[PDB]
Parts: sequence; structure tokens; C-alpha cells
Amino acid sequence: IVGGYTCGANTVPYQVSLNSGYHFCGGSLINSQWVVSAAHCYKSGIQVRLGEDNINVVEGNEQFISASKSIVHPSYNSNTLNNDIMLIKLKSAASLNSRVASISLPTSCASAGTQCLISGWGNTKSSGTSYPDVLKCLKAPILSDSSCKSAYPGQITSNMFCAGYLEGGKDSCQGDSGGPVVCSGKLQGIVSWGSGCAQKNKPGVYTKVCNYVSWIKQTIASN
Ligand SMILES: NC(=[NH2+])c1ccc2[nH]c(-c3ccc[nH]c3=O)nc2c1
Ligand SMILES: [Ca+2]
Ligand SMILES: [Mg+2]
Repeated sequence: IVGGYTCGANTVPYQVSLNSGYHFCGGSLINSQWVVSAAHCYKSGIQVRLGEDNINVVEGNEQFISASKSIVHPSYNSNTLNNDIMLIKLKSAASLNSRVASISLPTSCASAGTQCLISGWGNTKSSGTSYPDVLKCLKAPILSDSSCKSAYPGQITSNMFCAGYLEGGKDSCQGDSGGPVVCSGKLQGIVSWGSGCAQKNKPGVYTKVCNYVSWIKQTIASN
């Protein structure tokens, strides 16, 4: 996250870190047994780490649970990143408490102009590399589809939306992929892609979760 701030320990209780011997993507807890992340974060051998703040220090509130199965969306296209969403089932149910909680799925899609909270342990420099150990946060508004499409001609589908600042300076970045974009208490997006990080007229692109609620609900109830 570039131009964001330190969230504070466990203030984003639904945020998860996917680890395959190191942190490689974020995710969101939607109930005690399931996590939603981005399809491009798919890997074999994932351990889900809940209740994290510093990912390099065991501070006492973490739960490390292995995944039993991963399901990438049936229409995910790795070339365009259309339908960039995946579900991960935990081998054991997590224990929900004040530090580990799930986030609600949306009942409708959010309007352009709605402010959201984006979080993750990704790179904090637009030009350079600095990976934080504690969770970073960024409040950013959903942008109009017209500004999103003018920034990325022929690359935005109806399953994506842009959020951020066209001026640049504030954005999600590599390492944040798969993490949550929460607006008005609902999970509305997943960090998917962008052009570099915090560049002018290159906002971040997020998977539009309101278009996948029926698929998520049906898939978790049958697995
Ligand atoms: N500007 C953004 N909002 C953004 C977000 C996630 C990204 N993830 C990546 C990325 C780069 C290289 C390899 N893997 C990634 O996920 N670039 C990204 C850019
Ligand atoms: Ca930790
Ligand atoms: Mg994240």
C-alpha cells in the first residue's frame, strides 16, 4: 500500500495473509471455514494466517490454518485477469473473536464516490521497494467507470472497477493482491491489478465482488 497508514493491530479483523513459506497475497475471511482472495494468487500449499498484524513476529493473536481446497472461478482468464477471484476452504474452522472476524458480502454494488478501506502488507513505494511487516491501510473512493476505462482502454470488463486517486500518490501495490476493499461494511472488491503503483492516471483495478455473490454462496454450500 503506497501513501497509506499503519492500520493498528487487529483493527482489520477479516484480513488474512496467505503464506507458502512467506507472505505472497492477502485475502478476506467471509465465515469460519472460507476465505476469498484473487485467482492470480492461486498456489498449491497455502497456509492461511489470521489475526496478524506484524507478519514476522508471533504477537499472540494469530491462527495459522492450512487450506483443504482452493477453487478458482470457472471463467478466470489469466491473460486479462477477468473474474479474478478464488475461494479457499480452511482445514479447520477458525475461532472468531475480536481479533478474527469475517466480513459481510454485499447485497448490492456500491456507487462511484463511495469511500472504501483497502489494506495489505504490500510494497509501500511507487518507485522503489520497501515491504512493511505490519498492516497498512488506505481509504480511497470508487472512481467512475468512465475514468477507469479511459485509463485502461479495452482492458476493463464489467467485473472490474477502479478505486484510488488519478493524481497518484495513494494506491494498493504488489503484495496487496487478493486483499479486501471494504465499503460501507461490505466486501466490494479484491486487489487485482494496476499499472505500477500510485502513478498518475493509473488507479488500481479491483475485482467487483457484488457480481459473484451467488457463485460464492452456492460454491461454499456445496463444498
Ligand atoms: N497498482 C495496483 N493497484 C496494483 C495492485 C496489485 C498489483 N499486483 C501487481 C503485481 C505485479 C507483479 C506480480 N504480481 C502482482 O500481483 N501489480 C499490482 C499493482
Ligand atoms: Ca504476527
Ligand atoms: Mg491485502
